[PDB]
Amino acid sequence: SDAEIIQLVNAKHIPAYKLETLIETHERGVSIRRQLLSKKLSEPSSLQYLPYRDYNYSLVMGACCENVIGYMPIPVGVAGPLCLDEKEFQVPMATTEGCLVASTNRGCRAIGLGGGASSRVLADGMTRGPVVRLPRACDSAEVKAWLETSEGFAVIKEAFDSTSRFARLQKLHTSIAGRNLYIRFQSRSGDAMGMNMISKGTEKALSKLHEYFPEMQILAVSGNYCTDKKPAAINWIEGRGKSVVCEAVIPAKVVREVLKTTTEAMIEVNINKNLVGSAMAGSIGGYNAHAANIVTAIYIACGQDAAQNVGSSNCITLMEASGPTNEDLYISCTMPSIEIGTVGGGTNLLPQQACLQMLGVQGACKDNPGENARQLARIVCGTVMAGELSLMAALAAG
Amino acid sequence: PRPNEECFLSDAEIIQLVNAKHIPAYKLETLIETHERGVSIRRQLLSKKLSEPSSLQYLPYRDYNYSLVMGACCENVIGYMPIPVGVAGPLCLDEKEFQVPMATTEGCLVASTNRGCRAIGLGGGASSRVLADGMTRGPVVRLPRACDSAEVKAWLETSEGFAVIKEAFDSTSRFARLQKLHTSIAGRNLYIRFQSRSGDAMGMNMISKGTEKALSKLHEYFPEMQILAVSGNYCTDKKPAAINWIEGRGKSVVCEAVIPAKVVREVLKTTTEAMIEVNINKNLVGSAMAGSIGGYNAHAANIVTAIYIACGQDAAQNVGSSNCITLMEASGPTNEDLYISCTMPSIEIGTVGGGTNLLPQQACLQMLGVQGACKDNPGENARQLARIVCGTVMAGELSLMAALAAG
Amino acid sequence: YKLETLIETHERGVSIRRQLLSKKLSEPSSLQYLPYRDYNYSLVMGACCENVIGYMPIPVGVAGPLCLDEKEFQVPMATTEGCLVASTNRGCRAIGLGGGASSRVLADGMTRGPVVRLPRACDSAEVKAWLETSEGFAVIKEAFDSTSRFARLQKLHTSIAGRNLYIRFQSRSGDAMGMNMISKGTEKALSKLHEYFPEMQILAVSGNYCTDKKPAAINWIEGRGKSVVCEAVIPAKVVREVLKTTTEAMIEVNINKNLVGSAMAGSIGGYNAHAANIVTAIYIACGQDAAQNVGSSNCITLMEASGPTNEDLYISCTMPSIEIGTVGGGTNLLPQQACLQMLGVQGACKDNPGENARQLARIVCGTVMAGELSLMAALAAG
Amino acid sequence: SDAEIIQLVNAKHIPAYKLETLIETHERGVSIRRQLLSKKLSEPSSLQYLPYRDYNYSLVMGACCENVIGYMPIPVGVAGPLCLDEKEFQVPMATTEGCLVASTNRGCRAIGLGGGASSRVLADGMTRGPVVRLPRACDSAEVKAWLETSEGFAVIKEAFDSTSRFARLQKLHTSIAGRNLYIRFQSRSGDAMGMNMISKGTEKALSKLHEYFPEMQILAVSGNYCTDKKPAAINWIEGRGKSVVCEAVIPAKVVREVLKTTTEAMIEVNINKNLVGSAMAGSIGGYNAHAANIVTAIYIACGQDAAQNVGSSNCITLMEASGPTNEDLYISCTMPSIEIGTVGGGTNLLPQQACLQMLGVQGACKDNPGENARQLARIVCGTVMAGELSLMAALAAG
Ligand SMILES: CC(C)c1nc(N(C)S(C)(=O)=O)nc(-c2ccc(F)cc2)c1CC[C@@H](O)C[C@@H](O)CC(=O)O
Ligand SMILES: CC(C)c1nc(N(C)S(C)(=O)=O)nc(-c2ccc(F)cc2)c1CC[C@@H](O)C[C@@H](O)CC(=O)O
Ligand SMILES: CC(C)c1nc(N(C)S(C)(=O)=O)nc(-c2ccc(F)cc2)c1CC[C@@H](O)C[C@@H](O)CC(=O)O
Ligand SMILES: CC(C)c1nc(N(C)S(C)(=O)=O)nc(-c2ccc(F)cc2)c1CC[C@@H](O)C[C@@H](O)CC(=O)O
Ligand SMILES: Nc1ncnc2c1ncn2[C@@H]1O[C@H](COP(=O)(O)OP(=O)(O)O)[C@@H](O)[C@H]1O
Ligand SMILES: Nc1ncnc2c1ncn2[C@@H]1O[C@H](COP(=O)(O)OP(=O)(O)O)[C@@H](O)[C@H]1O
Ligand SMILES: Nc1ncnc2c1ncn2[C@@H]1O[C@H](COP(=O)(O)OP(=O)(O)O)[C@@H](O)[C@H]1O
Repeated sequence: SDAEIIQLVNAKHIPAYKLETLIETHERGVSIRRQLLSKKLSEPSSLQYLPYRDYNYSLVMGACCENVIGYMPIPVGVAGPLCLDEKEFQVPMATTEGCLVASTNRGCRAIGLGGGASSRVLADGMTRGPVVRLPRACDSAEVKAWLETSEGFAVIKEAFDSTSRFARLQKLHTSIAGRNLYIRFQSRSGDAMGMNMISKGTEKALSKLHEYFPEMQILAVSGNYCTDKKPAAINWIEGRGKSVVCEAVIPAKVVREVLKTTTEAMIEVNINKNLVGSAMAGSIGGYNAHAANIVTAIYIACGQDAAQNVGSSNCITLMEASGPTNEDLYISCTMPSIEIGTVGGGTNLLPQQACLQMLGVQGACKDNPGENARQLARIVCGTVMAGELSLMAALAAG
Repeated sequence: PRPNEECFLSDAEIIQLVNAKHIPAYKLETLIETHERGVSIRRQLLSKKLSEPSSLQYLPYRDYNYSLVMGACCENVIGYMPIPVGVAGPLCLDEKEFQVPMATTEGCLVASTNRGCRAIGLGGGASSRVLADGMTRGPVVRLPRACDSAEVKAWLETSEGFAVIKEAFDSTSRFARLQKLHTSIAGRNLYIRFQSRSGDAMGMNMISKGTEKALSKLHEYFPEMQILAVSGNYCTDKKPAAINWIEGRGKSVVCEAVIPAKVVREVLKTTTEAMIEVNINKNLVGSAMAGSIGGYNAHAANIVTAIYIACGQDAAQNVGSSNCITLMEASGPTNEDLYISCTMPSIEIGTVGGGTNLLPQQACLQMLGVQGACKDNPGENARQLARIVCGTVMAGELSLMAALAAG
Repeated sequence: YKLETLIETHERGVSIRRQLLSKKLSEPSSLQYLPYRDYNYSLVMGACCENVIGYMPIPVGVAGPLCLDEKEFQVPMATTEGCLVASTNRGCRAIGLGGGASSRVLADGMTRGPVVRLPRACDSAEVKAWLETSEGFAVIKEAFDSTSRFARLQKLHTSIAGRNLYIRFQSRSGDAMGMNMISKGTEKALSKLHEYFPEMQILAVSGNYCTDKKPAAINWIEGRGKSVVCEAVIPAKVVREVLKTTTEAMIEVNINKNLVGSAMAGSIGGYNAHAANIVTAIYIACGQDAAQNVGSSNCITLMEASGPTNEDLYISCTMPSIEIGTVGGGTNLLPQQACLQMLGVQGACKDNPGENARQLARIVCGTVMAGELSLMAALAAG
Repeated sequence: SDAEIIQLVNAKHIPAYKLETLIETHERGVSIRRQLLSKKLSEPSSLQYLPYRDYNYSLVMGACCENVIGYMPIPVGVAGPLCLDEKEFQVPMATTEGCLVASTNRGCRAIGLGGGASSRVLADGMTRGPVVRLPRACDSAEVKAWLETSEGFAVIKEAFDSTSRFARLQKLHTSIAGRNLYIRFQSRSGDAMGMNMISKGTEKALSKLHEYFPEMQILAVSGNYCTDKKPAAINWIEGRGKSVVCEAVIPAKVVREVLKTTTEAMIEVNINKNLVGSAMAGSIGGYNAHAANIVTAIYIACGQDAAQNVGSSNCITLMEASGPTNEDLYISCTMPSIEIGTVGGGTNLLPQQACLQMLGVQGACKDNPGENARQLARIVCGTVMAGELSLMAALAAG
């Protein structure tokens, strides 16, 4: 009985968050936690409109969230078709911002009428940047030099790669700050975003390094040199996750008819807003109009870590006069740090798997590991370009 | 399936009609009785275009209030995405207790934040202050020459020129109160940063309306001025920028607490000394080595994002809203207690408008006691929400830093 | 270093200091080619340098005439980089043939950004709010301005980091670069603030929030010292004949190097080709603090197609933080005063203080634009 | 004859700079240029105090400066001894800032009394970052991938390495912006700062690349991706020229007696000024008190390119409690991008060679090429640390 389970908890016997570790069902656990919580609110009827029934909590519990009191529905709209690399995509966008999906759809239209967009993945590798300390700067310098010898690296790479199937440690980037040493480990991770995997590899690699340098202190597995979820020039300059570039040419006629402006006006707005304005504002990596809007909408729809829009949104949007008469619009978007995955985390949930299926990238790519994640990154970059096209045209037209 | 001329009806018939008269899918809301069937039909149309027609099987869409969404929050709707909502608390802040809703799919985040809240509560709670409040829009205009743009800048800096602009700006809404103007010249280009409070609304739309009218007025004084774009990226909205870090955008907030040494050992499993050492070398030195502007924290974006999604905020705004510098130092008689503070200069937030107009997110705002407009004191609900965000970020910083220091 | 505190002649003290030093060198004959004789050490001693062992001669070249704001300037440039003066001179030529350049000073105010601490963040917030009120500012201004006839406090920009409070004081300073003057005003203003908030601890008169001699977005965004903009239009014919290239090629190089390249490199304020070269050469020649080229060099160079045929080159250079002065420091020495006289800006402008320093800042911006023009043409031609 | 040269030049409109080729002696050509110039000044007697006589213009002409009208004397002071890596240095500083030499000397004293400082060169390599363009982003991506293959690199390295003896192409860091491709070439350069040498190598390497990709357009030999003389995160994160770290421990007694403060006060000032203050100001690389002051003074004295203090001054100064009682001051300075040389440019002049000799690093190192330049970089970092120590103490003291 609910009432007596509530009475049993209000006897200080069970901590509110320890409900599923007792109640014979998930949804009922959620229901009781809600009742307990309501008594603590200045307005006990607050949760009335927060849904919770008929949701598959099995996949959520012990994997995606804790102290669950329900779920938050985010409207999902569709933008497309997105003509990219000779394929057509119907892009799911979870958002509460009016006109965003419509504007992106218009961008997609202009691209399709232009013969489509092309994209390339330039680099792939998630990172973790721990910070270690030596007794002296002279010692940290010795460690840095050691890590730079082919033998020292092979040893570290062996330890790193030995923690998982996908741990393939690439180049190692190090930076010294006195006796501190920041080490940026970079590795592919199949179709997973890879933070957990890279962390495991990093911990074992640091153990191995410790055998060679017993005086080394592991201060933190993350010394903010990754850099994860904080703006940083290092991600912009070296990339993090997937580095992608996309491009398209919009015929003058399409710019006039679909976008309601001219190539010349677009170019002038892009230079003075996305380049000069961002420069005047002191931006590192924010040379675009609204890439974060598109990245965020797709991330939420596809079960990505939305907090990662911080670095994933880095983007430089470039526009140029093209064609016989210099009236056609050449556009490109370069995104050096798209942190994305199609396996793990929120991608394990069914509704988000549905959005990934819609794009044909759900789960692991059996025949070619990482291909689904790479495809998703290309789709993001292409949709960002469609969004940039549309909003820039609107700003150009006034 | 009836012939098209004969063709409220049958699904297959609407589809056959749609295909034939080539009606775009998004116009379905204005062609079908219920909203739900509108999406149902769009889903069916879409499924035929997918390499795997059964893709949408697990994407929910039934029994959702689309009335509030249509023509306001989203277009081409094919359903909704459920994000798990967890609760962290109580958060003892400014002598009140908050139960904080967090929408996320990252395991252990809610649990970790809850631990942080616990440590704070056992320490006597946290205190916070709103330092500044004002959303911005930074349009770019052009004059024929740099000499002319300089003239405009100087004019905008005279008390009379400003009053004129402020009058035009303020005439657009009750809450539109032009605070100040920061201008910057790049040759003949002139970037003008308009800043104004906006009641309890995040305020982008309102500030934009005010900016357009103010630019019209400015145009009367300088007919040769060309309005290149209502946003010249000088706001700066949704892109990382030093200007938001240095001047603030939306709400600037600071939060602080002192964690007793005993609580650091027992709840956080570490020492004040270890925490301090990790904070300095990760949040300060590490962020400096990585070339960060505004990212002097461990994971403020995780907390900001989770609360934003739960409360109907614009999640894309976590880009600048997440700016934060986390500081830690020895406190107390024995210098063994942990003093901690989080300073967030640019929290873009609102409790009225946008996604906050939807019922499920209004529920999360009600849970915090900040839903909608504050009748008695306009903007107070939005300011309270910003303080809550900064306080929860501090709880999250406390917990994650402890785990990093510890093992 | 106490030699001129004892001995009679300055030149002798230097000879002796050299002798003493000589004993400690692994090559005592090294000082052989370091000059020291016949130099006026009187002005240097106790003002510009200590432990003096001589002087370092830097070649001074001349670029000009620089046609700026309907005047012509012969610009002195101290440098050891070959072709720099020649390249800048070519830039000046192109500008002169284009009808000259125009410039405007947009802002003027040196800064000092001390860091203070309160017991709690709640207290530092209280101090910030007090500082933003008209009465609070008036008293701090009253205190700041009482230290000098030239010190006039313009505004205050404050920033909180928990219980720390960074306060950026900004004030004009006549024709002086103004660091010393602003520091004096800041110390007195902080004393006054302390009377209102006794629990406040003055951690450092400079908390790096000024920001002096370190790259910082704050100087780029708010300006520091003099903010200046310069512009000119170069006729298509002049671009072809003097610069050996086309307007179209120049524009393409400027966008992809100065804008896109600097963006890819993660630059804050470095959207130019080589402004530091010009700033440094003029600073050394004119007795400025050369270490200040760090922020003084901030610059965004922009190029556009201009004219009826859209074949003429429009160019502009915007420099938000030129830290400069024509009185004090190295400007007190005769050789550098000679370079300032050459420009007609030596010493204080008695009638309107600040005018000589403002004129010098315009000259720097104009010369930087001449240098940008020439080097970009050379990069575009290839 | 003097006055007759004037009439001739004015009569044929012979450019002043051409005087060198005209006259015989260098000084007479300078004397005449001054006379010509004086007639054009609002105050003809302006040059009265600008020296020009008895200076060796032979080395300057056609190498260091043009349109010469004299020389500017900068006072040279000495700070030392600087106890670094078990050696003692007498450091020449050219400056007009009062108390700078005195303050730096005090810093040196505290270090000496602490048993000296230790330093290490972490990396060495000057750079040039040209920008090239391909017709499409898909093509620039192809070029990037090609440059990353071991065969493509070897080919480029061969072409680069063939322009000089010291040209040893280390690595390549590439970055795409749509159809633009920025390529950062990095190479050691013996004891020379290396800009000219690296530029030569870059031009030839770009020619070779053009043979493989005929559609590639070389937009500019420097696309600002080097980055030379402009502030940039890339130099901070990847280094440029010499990356150096220096450290020392100052006994508590020495901190009290020589520096007039406490270790605790120093530490508090360093954290809140050099770390937090610089962070609040939005600095990239400026986590120090006044490294630029020391870099500039030494650069001018030693014939370095003073405009390079822009990036050479990047520095992070760190302080912490050390010793048994935790009362001694540990200090370190890390400078990732010291652009320096002991051969070429202004180092070819005698007075500056004198300052380099004073340090024992003048010219090339026959047996260990680059050693003199590396030694000079360590000296700069060590002196910057002495300057940081002293000024921080005075700020801490009040
Ligand atoms: C529905 C959206 C796409 C959006 N749509 C439109 N349009 C008029 S539209 C539907 O035709 O594409 N306009 C703005 C808009 C943007 C800036 C502005 F000043 C006024 C209006 C935004 C606003 C977009 C906002 O999220 C980000 C934007 O602020 C970033 C920036 O440019 O700085
Ligand atoms: C559940 C979360 C809070 C999280 N929790 C924990 N814990 C062990 S916990 C549950 O005690 O708070 N640890 C990490 C973690 C962080 C860094 C690391 F190297 C390994 C693991 C993260 C990871 C959090 C991640 O999203 C952001 C993080 O990457 C930011 C950064 O510090 O750079
Ligand atoms: C005499 C000088 C002005 C100089 N002159 C010339 N010329 C060809 S010139 C005399 O005709 O103006 N070219 C370079 C030069 C510049 C970049 C290059 F890759 C190769 C050569 C420099 C070199 C310039 C150097 O100081 C700064 C420069 O590196 C800044 C940058 O553009 O990144
Ligand atoms: C003679 C010098 C070493 C110098 N010396 C001294 N001293 C008191 S001293 C001679 O004992 O070392 N003090 C300052 C000084 C510094 C900051 C201040 F607010 C007031 C005075 C400077 C000023 C130094 C200046 O060039 C750089 C400095 O501004 C960088 C910064 O700290 O931001
Ligand atoms: N509600 C919407 N949903 C999706 N796309 C939309 C929507 N409204 C406009 N668009 C986009 O804008 C384009 C045309 O816009 P417009 O000329 O305003 O006509 P309309 O809005 O009636 O379709 C469409 O082709 C489509 O890409
Ligand atoms: N599943 C969870 N949901 C919410 N909060 C949790 C959860 N697990 C732990 N916490 C938080 O972390 C704190 C630590 O609890 P636990 O890990 O059981 O260790 P301990 O028993 O040593 O306190 C709890 O007080 C609570 O605030
Ligand atoms: N040694 C120099 N000193 C000063 N200016 C020079 C020098 N050499 C060239 N210049 C400048 O550079 C421009 C180019 O002239 P020059 O070098 O003769 O080449 P060109 O044959 O292309 O005209 C001239 O306008 C002149 O002002």
